[PDB]
Amino acid sequence: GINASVVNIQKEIDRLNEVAKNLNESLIDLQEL
Amino acid sequence: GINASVVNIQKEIDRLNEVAKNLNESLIDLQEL
Amino acid sequence: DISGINASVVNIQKEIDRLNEVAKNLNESLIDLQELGK
Amino acid sequence: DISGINASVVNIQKEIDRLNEVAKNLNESLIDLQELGK
Ligand SMILES: [Cl-]
Repeated sequence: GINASVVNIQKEIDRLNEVAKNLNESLIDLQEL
Repeated sequence: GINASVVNIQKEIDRLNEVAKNLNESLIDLQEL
Repeated sequence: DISGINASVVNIQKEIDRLNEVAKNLNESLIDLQELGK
Repeated sequence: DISGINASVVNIQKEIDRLNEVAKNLNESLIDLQELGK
């Protein structure tokens, strides 16, 4: 119930953290240019 | 160069759009509860 | 506690709205970089 | 146009900051839902 949504939202927070991390890696690539 | 970062950022925008879409699906699951 | 579910729906909705605004801005930066790129 | 790369770095940095703030808020909503959940 609520637990199904807790699992699904946790997955999305994990996905969102990957977005931020990977954008940061691109920022370093660009900062260097 | 810039093209490598354009590809990598596009991938992250695609990932971010999945975050928003999937959170919205969980919101519907919760709104219904 | 049912007030609780409604509160979290409203809260998460606000975050989705902010994610959508981020995605719009990132798409704009992508265009900016393409203009440098080609 | 080099000003251009720097501008996009600053712009994307602002968006990463906003994503990090979203993630913090979503983590808080996750805790709220867990409190309903268990
Ligand atoms: Cl993924």
